[PDB]
Amino acid sequence: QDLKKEILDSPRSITSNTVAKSELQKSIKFSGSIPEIYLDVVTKETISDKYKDWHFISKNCHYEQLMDLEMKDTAYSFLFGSSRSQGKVPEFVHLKCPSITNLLVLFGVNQEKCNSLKINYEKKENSRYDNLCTIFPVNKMLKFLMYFYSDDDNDDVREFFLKAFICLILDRKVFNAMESDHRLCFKVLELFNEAHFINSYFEIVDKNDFFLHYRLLQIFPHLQSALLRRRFSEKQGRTETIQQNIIKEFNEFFDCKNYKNLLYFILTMYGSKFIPFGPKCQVTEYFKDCILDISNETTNDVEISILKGILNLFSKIR
Amino acid sequence: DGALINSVLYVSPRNGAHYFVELTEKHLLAFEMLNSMCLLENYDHVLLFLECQFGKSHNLAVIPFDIILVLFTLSTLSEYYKEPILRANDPYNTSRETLSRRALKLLQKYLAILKEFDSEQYNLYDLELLRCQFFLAIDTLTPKKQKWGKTFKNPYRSYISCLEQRNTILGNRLLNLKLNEPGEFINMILWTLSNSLQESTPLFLSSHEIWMPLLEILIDLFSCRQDYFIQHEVAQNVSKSLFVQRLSESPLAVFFESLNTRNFANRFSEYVFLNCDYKLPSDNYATPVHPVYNGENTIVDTYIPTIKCSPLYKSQKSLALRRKLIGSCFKLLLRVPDGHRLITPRIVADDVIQGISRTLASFNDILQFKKFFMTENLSQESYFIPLLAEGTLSEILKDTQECVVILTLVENLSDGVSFCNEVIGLVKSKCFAFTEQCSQASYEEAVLNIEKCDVCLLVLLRYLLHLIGTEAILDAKEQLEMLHAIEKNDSGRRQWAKALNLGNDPPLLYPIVSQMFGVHDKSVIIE
Amino acid sequence: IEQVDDELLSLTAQQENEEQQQQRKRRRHQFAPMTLEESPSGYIKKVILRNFMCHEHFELELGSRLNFIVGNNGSGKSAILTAITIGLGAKASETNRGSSLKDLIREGCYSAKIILHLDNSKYGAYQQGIFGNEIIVERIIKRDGPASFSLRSENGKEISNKKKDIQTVVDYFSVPVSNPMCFLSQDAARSFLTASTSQDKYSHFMKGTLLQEITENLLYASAIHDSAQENMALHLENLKSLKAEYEDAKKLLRELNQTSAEKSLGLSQEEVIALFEKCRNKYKEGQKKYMEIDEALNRLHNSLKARDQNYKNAEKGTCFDADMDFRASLKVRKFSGNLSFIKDTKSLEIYILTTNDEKARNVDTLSGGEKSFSQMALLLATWKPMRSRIIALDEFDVFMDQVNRKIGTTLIVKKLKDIARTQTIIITPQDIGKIADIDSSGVSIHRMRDP
Amino acid sequence: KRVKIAKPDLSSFQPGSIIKIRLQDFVTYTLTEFNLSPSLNMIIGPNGSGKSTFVCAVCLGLAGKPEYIGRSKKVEDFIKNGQDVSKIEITLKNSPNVTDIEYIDARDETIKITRIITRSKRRSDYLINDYQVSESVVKTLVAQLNIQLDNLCQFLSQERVEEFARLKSVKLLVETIRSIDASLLDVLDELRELQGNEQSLQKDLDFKKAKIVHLRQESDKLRKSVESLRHDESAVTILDQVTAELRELEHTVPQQSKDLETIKAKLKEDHAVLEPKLDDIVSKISARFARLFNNVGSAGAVRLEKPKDYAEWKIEIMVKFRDNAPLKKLDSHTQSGGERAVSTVLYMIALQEFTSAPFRVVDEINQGMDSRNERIVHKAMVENACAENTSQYFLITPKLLTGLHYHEKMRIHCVMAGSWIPNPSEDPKMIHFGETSNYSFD
Repeated sequence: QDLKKEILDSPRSITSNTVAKSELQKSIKFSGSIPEIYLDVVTKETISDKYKDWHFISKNCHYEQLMDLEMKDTAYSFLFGSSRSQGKVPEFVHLKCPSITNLLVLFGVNQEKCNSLKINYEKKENSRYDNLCTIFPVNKMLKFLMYFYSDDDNDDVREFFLKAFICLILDRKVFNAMESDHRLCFKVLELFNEAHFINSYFEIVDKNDFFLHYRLLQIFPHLQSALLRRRFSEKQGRTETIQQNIIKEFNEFFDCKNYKNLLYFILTMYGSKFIPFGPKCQVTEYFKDCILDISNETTNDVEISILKGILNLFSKIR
Repeated sequence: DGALINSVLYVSPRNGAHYFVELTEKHLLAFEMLNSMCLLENYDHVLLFLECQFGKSHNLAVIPFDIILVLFTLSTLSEYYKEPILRANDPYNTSRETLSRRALKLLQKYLAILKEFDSEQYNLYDLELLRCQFFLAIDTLTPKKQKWGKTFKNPYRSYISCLEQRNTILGNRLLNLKLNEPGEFINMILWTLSNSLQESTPLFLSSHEIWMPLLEILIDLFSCRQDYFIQHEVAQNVSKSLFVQRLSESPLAVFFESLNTRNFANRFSEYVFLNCDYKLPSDNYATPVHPVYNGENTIVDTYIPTIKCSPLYKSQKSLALRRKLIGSCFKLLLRVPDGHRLITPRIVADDVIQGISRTLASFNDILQFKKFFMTENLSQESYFIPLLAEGTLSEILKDTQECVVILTLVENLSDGVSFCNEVIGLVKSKCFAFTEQCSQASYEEAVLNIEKCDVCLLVLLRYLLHLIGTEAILDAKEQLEMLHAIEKNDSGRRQWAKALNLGNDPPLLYPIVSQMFGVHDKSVIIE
Repeated sequence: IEQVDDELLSLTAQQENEEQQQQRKRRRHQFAPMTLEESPSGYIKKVILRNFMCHEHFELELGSRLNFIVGNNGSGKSAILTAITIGLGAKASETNRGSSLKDLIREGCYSAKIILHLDNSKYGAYQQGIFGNEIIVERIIKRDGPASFSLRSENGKEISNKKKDIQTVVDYFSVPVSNPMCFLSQDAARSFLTASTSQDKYSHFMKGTLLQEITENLLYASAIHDSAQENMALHLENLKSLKAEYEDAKKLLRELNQTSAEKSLGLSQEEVIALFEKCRNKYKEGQKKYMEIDEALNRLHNSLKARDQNYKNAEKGTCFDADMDFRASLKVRKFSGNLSFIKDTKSLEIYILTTNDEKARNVDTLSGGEKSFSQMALLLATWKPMRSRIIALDEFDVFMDQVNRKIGTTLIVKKLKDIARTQTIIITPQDIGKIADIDSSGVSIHRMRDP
Repeated sequence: KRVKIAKPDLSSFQPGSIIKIRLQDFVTYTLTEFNLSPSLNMIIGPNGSGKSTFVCAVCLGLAGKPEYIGRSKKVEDFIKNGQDVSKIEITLKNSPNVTDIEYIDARDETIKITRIITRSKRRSDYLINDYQVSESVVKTLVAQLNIQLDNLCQFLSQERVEEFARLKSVKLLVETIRSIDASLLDVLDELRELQGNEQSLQKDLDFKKAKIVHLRQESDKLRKSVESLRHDESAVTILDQVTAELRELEHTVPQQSKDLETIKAKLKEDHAVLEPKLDDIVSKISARFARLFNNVGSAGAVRLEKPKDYAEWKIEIMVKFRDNAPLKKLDSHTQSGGERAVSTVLYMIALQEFTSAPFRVVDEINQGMDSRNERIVHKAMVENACAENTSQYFLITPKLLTGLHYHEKMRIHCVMAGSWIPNPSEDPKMIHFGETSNYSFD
């Protein structure tokens, strides 16, 4: 009887992803249905990081204020293409949002992120589930940001504007919603020096985070060689050539078994002068030999098969 | 004009096409590789092949016409209603972008490359080959005969096209096959124009993300094809009779033949401004609209719409698309010789101008009217926008004032003095000024007509400044008298403002004229 | 059914063993920069067969890239291929040459020796410092006693006598000895070249590219997963019924607490408390079994998804390589062709357009010579995706007649002389010297003086 | 000798047909005469030339008002500009089945109706045998002739064509139930509601039976408590109430059990009486639909889906004219205009023989529809006209079609006027338009 009394104290008579799905549901920032099937598909990937990405905007945008700014921008006295000078029509924008930080808060960026425009890898800010937060159209946000260019100003303001632009373009939601023609993005890139832009981008993101490098190359392919000159600089590479640095990085990723980063690195490197397409190149042959060595086709990561296919396709390209 | 329409050095004209370009060994290998990858349904590798060498090298990778059609079909497979199918096709989304989005981005970038021929950036042979591929795709995208509501030809014998054995990409029929139907192309245009301003999330997603960009690309490609047809397909010197027949066979003529209806003017005016703020006149019959690809009006449970667009942004995009359609129609109309009219399309420039003017004058919301009459580039839309503005102003004066003053401002754009004298004559008649006949009860409607009339005058003044510049604003007494007459009109409006019928100040164009060419309200605020 | 759970646990253990084996493997290439045109190392420079089958000790120096043995049929024509397969290491049943290894030995002699000289002087060598410029593989087959092996070097120092070292060297050199298609016998070549049905072509292509075994393993794992999911649903229903019975037992235990009456309860309190204790033990063991089955099912589902993605990527890559090789091969005859693989019909369809027709007709709607050329191009396009250091083929003169045979030989020479990564040994009775296409470099003809 | 016009013998013409029409003081036609074939009528003219005006005047003459045809009312258009009165006369066969007639005996075979429209007087006045009468008498004469103006089936106009273009299955069910007596559907719906309340009472009785089963289970406990009173007092608080309620429910059970048999028998009898009539009507309409669509080379049937609920019955139309279009309900958006117009016209033609209306009038139907769907519908109308004793249709052709097929039974009528042609009033033989039998004697 006494043993049973202690046994009664003990509880009598799946949860594979219940905790993760529940935590995603609690922090959803969305007023809507949020069907359970979406949570199930998002929390049960187990293969790819499609749903985990850098999000510069983590809060719902101030719709009314942004609509008011758009109404003021659409119709004004000049009604002409905005010049880099004359204050960028400051008569209303200064009254609505005196500082760029206020505009970023209107976009939905939190004040803490605005204070430090950097990606915190320790806090896993680069890999986060989508916050499902409503955002303004990318073109209007880019025009509002361009209204705060202020070329005739100190270096700190220009650097802050460039870092804010780089963080905004790298955002998963902005990248998904970005228009096919990056006219405003190209204009902003042309405003700053290419080397300065690359230096600021490398300051914001990690050098080994090739996923963001591939995303930036998708946004701006012409910067690829320049980006490599920042990643595998001959002066910073000692006597070793850029190709030798690329081989060493490939070897270290191969040894570390960072297959996702290796795949993104391979995607980023190909198409440049250092690693051009072609069947006769020795580097692609070495890469294919290594991939064939690791590949077993019985219990292997999908990244190995994807790398094999991509390397074969690039080798076939003349 | 540009090198795009006047580059025929590497072309090999054929019976099917005059722009045909032969393939080199490297281009043939690229075409074969793309077709082989498309056959295995490996679209992700096709997009990677196109993106990896884009902008990173002097040479250009030419997309084959069949691959262009495949990309057009992929653009229709939006994530919001096809998320499970896309996820099944590409379980590992290495690009982290929808296949539809990547295909649309590639199509837009290649269209931008085609629009300006950079001989220094890219070799002429590659640019001509890309132009040939796009023109072949447009020829395959020819609309069928309009319905109120031959399978595949490969010019290149070097390789076997992927589209020969398949008619669907991922459960969706090819765009060329779908549009080559009696009631689909006009239906698609009506669907996108209706859903452009729709508040409903599925309808708004269907057009904004898919149909609006594809329609813009098609309009640009048809304009380029029309330019090529006028430049080369015509016989140069003509008796003015064969030229009309050739224009009836022009790509724009076939494009607008699918929208001929019974009366082109009224039906076209209703179609372009479908689901707009204007009140529908004469109880016109409703136009049936249905989704083109299965459930375009449905959103899959997996997709979550996290994007909100302001009504102004949607209106601006919709009015820009409408302006592009009207510009294409006017570009086709301007080529018609005077006196003669096209045989296959029953289109008259005067009828279209009158219909557009009637639709614009019927607008009850000033924001849409301003969006239609405000353009980033005046030179691009200089051929039809002044005519529409003059027609709208004439109709507004006709309804507001019993006396209709004939307006010759479009021909007066050449001479600023004549334009200013005509403006002085119009303001002296009080047609431009607020009408005393209008009752206090209908004051808001009179203000709505007056502001639209002011917008039309501002558009005409902007075109006059584009044509003559600022050289004799004060040097010529006529322009100074015109500014004084504008001040007198402002005083007439201020008389009703002092009447205190409504708190809102009546719209005054004096500040806008002062900003544009009024030299700071003349001497009023020069100090 | 507990047998389904046992099969699921065994499959999970096998997957864990396979992933541990995958983790154990390391890269074996050091990427020496060096300088393409030069062939890689590992090709067979020379073969000597002493007292092997019919002929006595014979020396044959094979070429670096392409070989044409002109030994006549009935004079130990297939002896060279059989000796190479035995020396490199292959199953006796796979070779299908001879009733037994004892019969391979020459009659009247107790022992037979097979010696192969793999080249290590060039790049890509395996332990060139230890083995030197050449690796000598010697196999001794005796009627009495097990077969002996020696991995001796040039000086004759026997590095090893085990079978694992030979397999490791062959794997490093990438010679698919286990794959029967890389070394085609007369029967295998006849079966592959004479295939007419699209399903037969698809089956041969899948078997040759080693994709059929992956599909069979994936299908078996999928069937085991479906059976395990059905058994898991049955176990969940049984666990819920047991949980309801244990909840009733807990209510009886609460009644036991209230009593702690017998005629109202019916069963003795000691029996009921013992039943509750055993029911609690069964509940705990059932919960542990359910958790183990759920974890195994989830791991199997994730492994199946990964395997499906990997198999799809590998199949797409192999099909793309085969299609590109086939398109390149068909350019020789001024034809435009393509391959289509259909899972719904499980068939491979070849579409070829010639100079006369403007539409790509089915390969079946062609002449015998065109079909034979298409079959030869398919054989080359199937050999291409699997990178093989050494490929051996027997005679093909009986499958093509007159002009088409010459065209097929020309296609083989053109497609195989250019590649330096693969060394090809072709054994045909027809005199290659008669063919005008012998001037091309990289082709080695070894004609046996004795008929 | 003198040329004599063909005798307008009403006996030869089928009852309800019109032989001669006189139009006096109308737009562009001050004096005109029209003849209609007994089998089918074909009129060729551009829209706005007065052919549509002539058809509207003919519709107004038979107790017709412009607002009752689902179109805009324009009395002034009918009146000739400058003439005080516009006159339209219609002659019809008379049979002794219609009451409320003036100056006409039952044996008489002629019923002449005259409509005069004048700007000065605003009243509805009609003439029978040139005798003034109120519009109510003509309207009741039209109602007793089984011809209806308000109903869309007998008369089809552009607004009615638009309404028919987008037609829901519920509208088809309403039309089918209004053509036949609608009392049967109402009785069946009332019986279905009675079955629903009876089923609710039956499930309540099943719940009461479950309660009686629980009472039977606890009766043993009550007997155990009673024997224990004679571990004690288990549920002994209530002994009489449970027995009384069990007895009351046991007495209630036969009363509910008696029901659900007579109500179901009445429902089964009503369903058995109603089913064959609707089944034969559906089979006949489906056979007519298939025989009419055989010319189109498509298979279609008008099917009536009957779910368990009587109110849930719906009409399905099978469409095969286009291979791409799957079988689905008729709709304007998904299907082409010409095919939909042909399908609806054939559906209206199918419900003509069953209806007692003497004739069916269609407006804006003969207008071209792609020159292929219109051609096949013209062939179908010719095949229908081949059968004898068929209704007369007033076709309107605003747009001329090349290579029109003209049947011998039907005669084309042209109202177009030529500059070379003399004025119709001055020329004795030009008063008749689109008539050839008049020139020949008899």
